[PDB]
This record gives sequence, structure tokens and C-alpha cells, in this order.
Amino acid sequence: SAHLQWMVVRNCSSFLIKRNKQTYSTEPNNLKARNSFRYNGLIHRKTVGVEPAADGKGVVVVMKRRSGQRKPATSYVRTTINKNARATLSSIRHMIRKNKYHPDLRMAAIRRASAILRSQKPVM
Amino acid sequence: AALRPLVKPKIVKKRTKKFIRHQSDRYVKIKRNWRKPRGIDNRVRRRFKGQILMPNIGYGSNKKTKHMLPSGFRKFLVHNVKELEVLLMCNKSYCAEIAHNVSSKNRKAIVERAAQLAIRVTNPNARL
Amino acid sequence: KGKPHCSRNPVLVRGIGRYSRSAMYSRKALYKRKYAALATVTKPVGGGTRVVKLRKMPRYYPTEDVPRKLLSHGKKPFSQHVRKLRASITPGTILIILTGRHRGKRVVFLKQLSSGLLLVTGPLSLNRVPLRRTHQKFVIATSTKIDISGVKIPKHLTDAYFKKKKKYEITEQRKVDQKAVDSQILPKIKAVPQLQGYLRSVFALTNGVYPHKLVF
Amino acid sequence: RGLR
Amino acid sequence: SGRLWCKAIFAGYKRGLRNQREHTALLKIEGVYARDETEFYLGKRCAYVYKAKNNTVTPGGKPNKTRVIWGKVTRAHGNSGMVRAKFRSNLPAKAIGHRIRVMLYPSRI
Amino acid sequence: PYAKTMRRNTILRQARNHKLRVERAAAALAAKSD
Amino acid sequence: NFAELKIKRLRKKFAQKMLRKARRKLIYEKAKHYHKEYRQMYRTEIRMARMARKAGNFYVPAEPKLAFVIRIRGINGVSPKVRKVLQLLRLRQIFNGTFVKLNKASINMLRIVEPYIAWGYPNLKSVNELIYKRGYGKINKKRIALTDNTLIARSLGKYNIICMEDLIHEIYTVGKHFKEANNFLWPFKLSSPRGGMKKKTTHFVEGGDAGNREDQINRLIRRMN
Amino acid sequence: GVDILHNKDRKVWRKEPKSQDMYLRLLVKLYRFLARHTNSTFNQVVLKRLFMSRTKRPPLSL
RNA sequence: CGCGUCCCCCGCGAGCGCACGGGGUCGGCGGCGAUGUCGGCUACCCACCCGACCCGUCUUGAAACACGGACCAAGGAGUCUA
RNA sequence: GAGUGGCGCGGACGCUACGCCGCGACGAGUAGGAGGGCCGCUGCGGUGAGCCUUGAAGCCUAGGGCGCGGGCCCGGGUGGAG
Repeated sequence: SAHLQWMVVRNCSSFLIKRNKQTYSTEPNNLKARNSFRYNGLIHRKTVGVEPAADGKGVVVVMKRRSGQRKPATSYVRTTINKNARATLSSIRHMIRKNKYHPDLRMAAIRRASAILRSQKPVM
Repeated sequence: AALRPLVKPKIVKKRTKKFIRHQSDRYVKIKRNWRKPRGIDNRVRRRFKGQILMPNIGYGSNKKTKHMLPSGFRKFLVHNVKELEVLLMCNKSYCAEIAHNVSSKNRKAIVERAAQLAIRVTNPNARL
Repeated sequence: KGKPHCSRNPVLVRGIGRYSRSAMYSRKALYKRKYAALATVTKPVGGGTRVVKLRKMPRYYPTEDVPRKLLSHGKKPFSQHVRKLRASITPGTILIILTGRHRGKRVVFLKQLSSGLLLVTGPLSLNRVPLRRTHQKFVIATSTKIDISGVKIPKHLTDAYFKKKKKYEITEQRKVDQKAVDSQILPKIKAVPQLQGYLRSVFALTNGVYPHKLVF
Repeated sequence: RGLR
Repeated sequence: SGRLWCKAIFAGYKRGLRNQREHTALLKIEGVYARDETEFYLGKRCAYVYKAKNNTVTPGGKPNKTRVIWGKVTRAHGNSGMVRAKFRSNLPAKAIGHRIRVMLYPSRI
Repeated sequence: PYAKTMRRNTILRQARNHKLRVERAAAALAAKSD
Repeated sequence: NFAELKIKRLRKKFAQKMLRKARRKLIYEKAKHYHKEYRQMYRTEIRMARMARKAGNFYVPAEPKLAFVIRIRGINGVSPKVRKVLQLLRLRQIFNGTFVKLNKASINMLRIVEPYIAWGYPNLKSVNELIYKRGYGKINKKRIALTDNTLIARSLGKYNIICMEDLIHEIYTVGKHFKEANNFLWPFKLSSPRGGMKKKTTHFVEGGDAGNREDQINRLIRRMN
Repeated sequence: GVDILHNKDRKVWRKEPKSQDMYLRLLVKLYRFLARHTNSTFNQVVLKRLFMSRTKRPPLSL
């Protein structure tokens, strides 16, 4: 369970990276990238993750499915969104609110997605 | 221009000089590194007028401005590009400082990756 | 509908009404004043019509934000500030300009402008100073006055007129308004004797002169 | 009630 | 044309006897020799004008060698007409017994 | 909240007293013309 | 339905408003009563002294009930009996102040910490000045500023002291619940005397500024408040 | 500049269990909420007893 | 400052606005700008004012006409078992 | 509190709970006692898909900074294998 296998990995995990009075976690589905019970991408049943696409353009929204959770090859559903900035974020807000899938991660997922799109956008 | 921080409060410091060790002036054996004097007659220890100052917790900096660089950012120390995507979302308050023993060919990858991610580097044009 | 009558009770001292709330009930006559009990505008398009929204959502969110402030009360913007005159600054009083390029020059005060800056004119025929603005705390109001009771200062010269647009060249408007106003002040200074030469002279501190004794 |  | 500042002799520092406080400076303005003669100078601006080796930009024209530390008269000090002032950085102690300028232009007349 | 009432009454009472004292001085000025 | 729900919440809010206005009116009318009580208190002693002098007899008035005690000397080199009495009065710091009501018990406690305190009989003005400017309550053992009346009303509601004018009345006219109103007030952290002292060490009678300063304590209250 | 003895300024009771036992630590998490958010005194007694050493929470016989 | 009603004497009106109101804001301005100037507290050198006796140790009491210490680097002293 | 009768698809930050936040009083100190060290040294089990001949340790430095401090991190030089 969540609170159980938090008390194991809160201080003694591979991903934990302590220096300069700052604590991050390099987890494959952490968004805001920090040591927390909320944003940890391994603990929970429900998990949302935003990555840059396999190619240059687009993002990839990763949804951890309810059913089989000791089943890591089939545990994650990946979808790509290569649209305009507003229509990319609107799709994410409609995936997270209108499924009632981690509504506390809605705003953090839109901020991360926006940062990924602003990153893959050329410099003058 | 520069990559400006999210807030610029004016970083007030209670003291600017170091706390030099007692009788570090005279002896080359005595380092400048601080050591609390525990001698039974020591002037510095029993706080005589116009001697070397001893550190207290009173000198402690504001919790808002603590570890904050003159610019307004806070440092994070980075060895490879896998340790930047950590800072991606901590962007406006935190900045990367690429370590001493990272090779030239890896600095030219970290700064050309941090330029894309819009993360500040404090030592961007080191070796070249 | 109803014409708003200005405050029925006067002000005795700041924050304090003249009349109490029993007097005031009768004063307003409330014994015969008793009472009982957008977003998406549509647009026609050349396969149907569309629903646009003025104020539609942002495309970019920044990675970190600042929250909203708390609420304070007495923090007004500069346009709405109450403007003081120092009592000695009477329209027609001969000031002594202290700070800028024209420091030590004695100059006739015309009127307090809308932003608290003194509109001031040492006649350009005498002092070589135009229709210029000054600050109250950078002058000395002397006990020297001439009667400016009648003459009409142009109204179009105000705090927006004197603002630096962004070498500087004197407009013909400025020169007409200068000789327009000064043609009405020159006969008033040339009335009282030795006064034009007094304005032409420059204020200075000598040996044995302490300002704490001199009445000026 | 005595306001009415 | 002529002078537009009263002449204040920088007497020394705000102090007890065996403990001086350099943040406040004691001014002796010439002519004023009482506490009922120094109401005029309270709040006025003070300048320690000096000149040093290198060129430093001037507000109003050419880069000169001249420099300033702006102050401000705060209080009257003692019974016989001396004045406390406070400067943007502490005055140098080489200035003791040297001229500083009492201005007129936070003017109250 | 009674402070407002006391202050208003005090200012009005002082004003009336000053007016009466000024009138008495005016009566003295009348007597000194007489 | 919700039309009913918000109507009920609006009613309960309006009920809370009219309860506020009713209490507020009680604060106004009690302050008007206390004003009338103080003026007739003041007039009476002038009347009684006049009718005494008209007959040719004397009017010895009431020996005062209320004292204001200021600690003038510090923490260093102090006797244990003088220590215990000073911390029983709650004068644990130089230039701390408390009101103590005079009886037989308290006067014989005052005269044994005599050289460490400067005390006397306060004025109505001084009692107003001290409790309005330096008024802090001992609410949850925490020194909290009396900015509102909902501190005094919530703490001293049981004794019918619901405002600042009630507090000042119960202190000045030494009433029933002086103990629970004086112990509510955190000891008054006064400034240094502006104008200086005469002499700290000796008695008031022999030039100094220690011991009983009968009506002259109000002057010391002005310079330290 | 005030005469207080600071001997007894700190209080020497437990605010947390010394044990790094996670199951005990989740029970303490669970009963800190109930001690705070109920006017029950039972939850305050049980929470306090969850902190105490083995020599202070002894074995009750059947 | 409604009467429709409870004494001995003679329970939801409506707005708008100003603010001595649970901690500062401006819907105010003005200069100077590419090898000669702007900023850089800390840090190198120097000057001036104030303060300022040399550490360690035993001692009631150490700057002591009390003892140890010319200077520098590396080693160097509450450990393990019952 | 609850029942039966009389258009527009929107809403900042948060909560390493061993965390974050709010309010009040306080702060000398030898011998001595306790706590916290993201103070430092050397080796072992884990771990960083760590760093490194495109230059590791070490050393020097009027360079840039952080920390109340123990200390530490970058820049330049030397050095050549950790």
C-alpha cells in the first residue's frame, strides 16, 4: 500500500539525490521532480507522467492503469499529443479532470507539459 | 539580457567579514579556520571589549535569503545531463553549477542542453 | 432616479460629524423614508456557425508562480493624493530658486499646478527663466509680494504641457504663451520701484551672513 | 420587524 | 554667482568617552551657538565634498575628480548649538576638523 | 464607541466658551471706547 | 432545493449581525453611565470638603483603595525576602508596573520591598492611559495586545467585564473582581523616565525616587508611558 | 534582564516514538489525527501510550 | 420616530460611495551611458578615529619580576577484553 | 442536521506529515551534562546506466560565491591515473 512503501523509500531509494540543502527524485513518472508522498511515480495505484516525445516535437502523457500493478510491462498506457500549445494542454486537463484521475496533479501536469513545449521551441 | 529569477528580495547580511581564529595573525601553524577558545584566561572567550568576535546563532541569515546567490538563484551541482531534468520544473529559483572534473566535451553538451531547458548555469563558458 | 444632495451634516473635525445619529435621523427625515421588501458570443461562418469566446484560456503556464498579496486600505495612487501648499506660497510671492540651473535667481510665483509642482515665471526679459515648474521644498518664499488679482494665466499650460516628450527646441506656442503672460506681469513689477533690478540680481551667502537670523 |  | 550653503565644521563622532558610534556624526555649523538657533537646520541635507585620484561621472556635465557623501541633519546635540547628522555611508575619520556643506533645500521657509 | 460623542461634545463646548470669552473682551473694548 | 438552504444561512447571518448591534449598543450606554458615575464621584468630595469648611470642621476623605507600583531597581544584588515579595507583585523586571489594591496585608508587603519600588495613588487619567496604551491580556498564558473587546469579553465574561471601559471601571473603583481583572492584565512594560530620575537609591522624602509618592505617581506615569 | 530560573523551561516527555518501526509509525500517524480532530480523551491517552518504552507499556496478563 | 397584542403610573430591504478601519504604496518623476566609465560589500596594499597587555596551565587571585613555548611540516594521548 | 404528518466544460501555491504553518515568552557562563551536525578523515556492504588521458588525486592563487560555524562549491595555473 501507498503509506507503507512510502515509509521504506522516503530516505533509502536509488532515485533520492540529496545535496545543497535540496532533495529531488529522478523517478520516471515524478512531475515537479521532488521527494514527496504526492508526486512519487512508483508508490500509488493512479499515476500521471508527462515526457517529451520519442522524436523532437510533441509530448507523451503516461497513465498508470488500475488493474494489474505487479505487472510492469502492461502497467502504463502512453499516448502522444503533437498539437498547438492550447490544444495540447486542453487534452491533458480533459484526461485528468473528466476521468477524476488525480485531480491534485491537474495543474502540475499542465505546467510541466507547457515547459516541455517551451523547451522544444527555437532560440533567436 | 539574463534568465531573471521569480523574485529579487534584497539579501541583507548581519556580518560580511570572516570569523578568523584567535592568534591566527601571528603563527603560520594556526590556520584561519575557526576554533572556539577554551583557555581559562582567554580574552576572546570571556568577550573583552575590542577583541576577536566569536560566532553566535544571532548572526544567522534570514531563512528566505539563506544560500541565495547575489543574482537571486540557489545552486545545484550537476555532473551529467540526467541531473538537469531534475531542475526543469525548479527553474525560476534554482540554477546548475557544472562540477570541476566534468570534461570539455561534456560541458559543451550540458550548457547546450540547459540553454534549451531555459535553466541558468553559473559557470557557463569555463573550458571551451 | 434622485439628485444626490451633498452631505447634510458638516465636518467639525476630521472623521467627526457635526451632528450625532439622533439629530441626523431627523436631519435626513427617515420617519417618511421607510422601505419594505457575455462569455461566448456566437459568430456566423461561411458548415454552419461557430461559438467563439473573447477571454479564452492561456496556451503557456510558467513553471512557478507568486501568490496574490493581502489587502491594505490607505495606499492611494499619486493622481489622487491630497496636494499641500506651504502657507507663505501665495500666487505673486517672489521665491528664491535653490537647486537647478537657475539657482539663486529670484522669481515670481504664478500658481500651484495640479501635481503640487509650483508653476513659476521669473520674467524671461529679466531673469532669463521661462514658464518653468519648481518644487516647494527647493525654494525660499520671501516677504515680497505684488498684486496678481486680475490677469488670466492660459489654462492649456498644465502638468501634461510641461512634461518632457523625449536636441530640445523651443516651440512657437511656448514663446507666444511666454510673451502672452509676461506682457501682463511686467507692468506690475515696473510699478513698485527698484523691483525689476532686484529680480535681475542673484541671491548669495556672504561672510558673516547666517540664514537663521535673516527674515527671507 | 420594527424597521418596517 | 555666489555661495548657496552654510559652513559646518565636522567636529567628530557621536560617542560616550571610551566608546564612539560612527553611524552618527556631530556637526558644528558656524554662527549658530545655541539650541534655540538650530531649529532652522533640522532635516536639511549635508555634503562632505572631497576630490580623489580617479575620474567619477558628474550629474549635470563632465566627469571630474570630485566626490560626495550626502547626509541629513537629524537632531540638536547638547546645550551650546551642535547638531547630529547621518550619512549614506559612514564619514571617513580623516575628515575630522574639515569643512562640510549644510544645504538649504529640504526648505521649510 | 462613546469616545466620538465625548470628543464632539468637548470640541463644541470649548468653541462656545471661547466665543463667550471673545465677546467679553469685545464688551471690554466697548467700555474702553466709552 | 437550496432556495431554502441559502435563505436559512442568510437569516442566521442577519441574526448574528443584530446580536452584534445589540452588544455594541450596551458598550455605548455603559460608557455613558460610567462617565456619569465618575463626574458625581468627582463632585462629591468637593461638596463634602465645602460643607465641612462652612461649619468650621475638617473632612478627612477615604484613604485610597488603589496603588500603582513601579520597580525602579534591577535584578543584581537583591535579598531573598525582597526577591519573593517583588515576584509575588509580578515586578520581575526594572520598569515593570502593576496595580495592587490596598488592605492591611499588602501595605506591610510594600514597606519591606520599599527601596526597590516607587508607588502611589493613581489618577483616572493615568488608569485610562496605562490600560489603553500598554493593555495586554494573559490569554492562554500568552501576552496578547487588547486591540478588540472580544478578548476581554471571551476571558472575563463570567464577571460581567465585557469591554475596556468595564475593565478600567473595575480597576479604578476597586470592585469585586479586581483580582481576576488585575491578574488578567499582563504587568505593564513601561519605558525609562523621560527627564531622568532625581536619585534611585534613596527615599522620595530625602530627595530620591523610591517609596510612597502619594498623588505624585501620576507625573512618573506620564514620563514612563 | 528578568529573574527566571531556566532549570525547568524544557519539558522532558515524549512527542514521538524512539522506534523506527514503520507499522508503529503509521499507527502514530493515524492517532495524531484522531487526538487533534476529536473531543475524545481516549485518542489522546492511546496516542501518548504509543510513544512509551517497552518498560513503560508492560505485558498485560490474560 | 410601525402598530396588531404582554405593567405597576399619571428575525433575510435595496444599493452606491468615503474612509484616522486585521503591518506601503505610487494610475509619480529626473539623470548618465563602449578602452573610459558603472557596479563588486568579502578579499591584496595603505591611511585615519575609537578600542585594544600573550597564549597554555595550576591558582582565592596571571599581562605578570609564576612555569612551558625560536620557527615549520609529519607522528602524537579515555582504547580493547571480562 | 434528515424525512413523514399540520451559453461556456473552468477553479494559484500546498502535505520530503521525520513536512509545512501560526501565536507568545525568552538567550551570561568555568568544571561538568545532553542534543543536532547537508562539519571533516580512512576502509566495507548497497547505490548513483556517477566523474576521468577532450586530463583523476594532490598542490598554488590580489579570481566568483555560499554557510552563525565546523567547512564547502566554482574560475585560473601546475600535475599525469585515479
